Amino acid sequence: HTVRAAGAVLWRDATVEVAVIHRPRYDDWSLPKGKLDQGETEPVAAAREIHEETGHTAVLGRRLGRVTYPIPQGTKRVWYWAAKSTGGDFSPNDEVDKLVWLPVDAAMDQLQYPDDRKVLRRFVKRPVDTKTVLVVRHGTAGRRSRYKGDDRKRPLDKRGRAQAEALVAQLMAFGATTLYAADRVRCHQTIEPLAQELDQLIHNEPLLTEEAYAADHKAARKRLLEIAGRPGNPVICTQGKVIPGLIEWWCERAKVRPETTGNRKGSTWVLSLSDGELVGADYLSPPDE
Ligand SMILES: [Mg+2]
Ligand SMILES: [Mg+2]
Ligand SMILES: [Mg+2]
Repeated sequence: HTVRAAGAVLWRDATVEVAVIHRPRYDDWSLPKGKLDQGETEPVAAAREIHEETGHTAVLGRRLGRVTYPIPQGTKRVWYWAAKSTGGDFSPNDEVDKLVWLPVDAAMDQLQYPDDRKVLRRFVKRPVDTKTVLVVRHGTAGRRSRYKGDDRKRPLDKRGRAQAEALVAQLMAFGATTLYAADRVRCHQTIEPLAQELDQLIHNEPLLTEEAYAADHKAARKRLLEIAGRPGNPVICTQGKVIPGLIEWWCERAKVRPETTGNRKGSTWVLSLSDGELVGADYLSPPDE
């Protein structure tokens, strides 16, 4: 088996301080992480584990890489995020008995595992006070038909409806506040469960269908940057042919390396921006993968 886990560098203002935890099971100093519970995706598991271990709520930002090691059960795979504390404070729990807030240099010395230190080096390499654009490929929606129009009305299938419900907690982990969808039923439907959770309208985006993208790709780019520039953390749901065109373009101009790549239905690209520049592009699997 591969056990799936998630962790973070939890940080707050003043340079910046990060949280290092102490665990009595091993008498060690490390970054918060834990295992995914049933039906959870990594971002959710990170936020939960940060709250359980540290007492802090937080909003995830840039992904900071992956750590993999053997365990009795097989292999543990831990994905890490940068996480801005949004409040709270620590008190001892069974897993974690002490927590210290340390500037990065002092954290680096406090952390006993080389793999943690590597994560913290990734954290400091780029800005961490970022805003976030969440580009989502619509969920599964059955078969393309022979009628012209790119099936404007074709709905999510059962699996896709489930993928949409699963996205809510995942997108909320990144502080999603505003909703945008290409002018296709299946794109809207994929973020309607989030819309219900936030109680918010979805802005329709005819410039971001595959049709419009091909006819005027420059209009789509311009619109994406417009959406990105507004306050808040926008969710933009679009189609398969649009996404790589836009992401690959934006990564190449910003000199951003995506550590993973894909484009499955119900996947999310977490785009981190600092000062309006892209500093990260993180591909997340569909929640039922
Ligand atoms: Mg833990
Ligand atoms: Mg834990
Ligand atoms: Mg746990």
